[PDB]
Amino acid sequence: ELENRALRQELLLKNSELLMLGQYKQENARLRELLGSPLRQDEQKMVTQVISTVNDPYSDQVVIDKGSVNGVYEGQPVISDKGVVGQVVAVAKLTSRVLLICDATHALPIQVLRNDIRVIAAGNGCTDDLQLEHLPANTDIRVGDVLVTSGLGGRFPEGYPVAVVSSVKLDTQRAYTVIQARPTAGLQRLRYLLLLWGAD
Amino acid sequence: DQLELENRALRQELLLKNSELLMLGQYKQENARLRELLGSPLRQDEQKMVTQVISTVNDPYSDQVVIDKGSVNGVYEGQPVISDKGVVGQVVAVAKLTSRVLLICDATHALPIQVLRNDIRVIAAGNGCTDDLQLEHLPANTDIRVGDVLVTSGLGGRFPEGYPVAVVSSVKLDTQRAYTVIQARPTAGLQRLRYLLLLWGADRNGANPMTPEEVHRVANERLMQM
Ligand SMILES: [Cl-]
Ligand SMILES: [Cl-]
Repeated sequence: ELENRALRQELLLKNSELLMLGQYKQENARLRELLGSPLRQDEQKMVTQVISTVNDPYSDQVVIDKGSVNGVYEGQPVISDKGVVGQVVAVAKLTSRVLLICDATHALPIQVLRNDIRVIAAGNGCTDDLQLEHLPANTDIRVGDVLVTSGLGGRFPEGYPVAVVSSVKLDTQRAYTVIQARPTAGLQRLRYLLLLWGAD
Repeated sequence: DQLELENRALRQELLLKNSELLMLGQYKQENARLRELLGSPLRQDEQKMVTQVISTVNDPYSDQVVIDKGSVNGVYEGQPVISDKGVVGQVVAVAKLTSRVLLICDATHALPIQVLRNDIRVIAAGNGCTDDLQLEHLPANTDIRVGDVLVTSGLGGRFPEGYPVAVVSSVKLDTQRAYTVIQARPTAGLQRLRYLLLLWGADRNGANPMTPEEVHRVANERLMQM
């Protein structure tokens, strides 16, 4: 079982990153004090496993092994190690269905890490990248830009990675920029996910 | 068969730690923005409260934003909003938990300012947020110069005195109409707003409006801690 130590060393490698995170979180708390703002509070998190995909050919959903008896709620965010995966759309008592962010009925408010541009990112089917709202011609948004949740829908906590801009194209005829972004989370062959609750 | 059981615990541990590290990029930028706002040159008797723009009012005819503070937080109509670099605008409509803010580059926004160099006082009006501010037409014999720094005069009873507003960007004599046309570039960024400070001024209950000299000295004091 080489997998035991492969996991152990990947965990060891996270330490310098985790220490750096600690410093950022402490500084953030100091800054929010000085500016009279309430401190950030950690989310509560719960590991969940994908049982199956919904074999609906027109919707991209998976079933997870947690439900109302575990406190799952409609609209609750779901993430993986690499980023946002989706949200809970239907809760049974032991299981729940999660709509994936690349589903065409899924839309998420996001922000560009680099320069704070805010825009909705909508799914277009999990065969394609996410589609941002059309932006003005002179918008400074770049392939490679990291898109994180803005929280402005009151649904997702602000700051989790969603996607990396993959395409920025000017439509000279119609005078706007067309932007697509590729999710950072793997959205195929899912196993373990995290449900998040904001603190109360 | 605890060996496999241990590796599921390890993978779960790794999932949780990775989910923590996902926040790193956000904290880097967030701490940066908050540290900038901390540079705001406030006076001792002045209170501040950070607030977040939670959207821009979709209107091609008005440059307004919505912020995440309201009457519950002590926000009042006509209250200034600032960045560390300049006046951003003022609260025009207060709800319970949110408020609407008029940016100083909106055509319906004007505020009285004072030239730092020589104490000249004049109204600076917005001309739409694609353009610089417009000073009101002045006599041809006005010594205002490109590069002059404009700060709040407080003459409207709205804005604490001596805070940066703009830098004069164009001075042009229209010899036919016989006045000086002057534009000024706001010193605060007015695009892609995120964090701002709501500002409460010090109480001056019966006090007379500040003299040009007092405003100049307050302005220089603010600029010394920048
Ligand atoms: Cl949201
Ligand atoms: Cl005023």
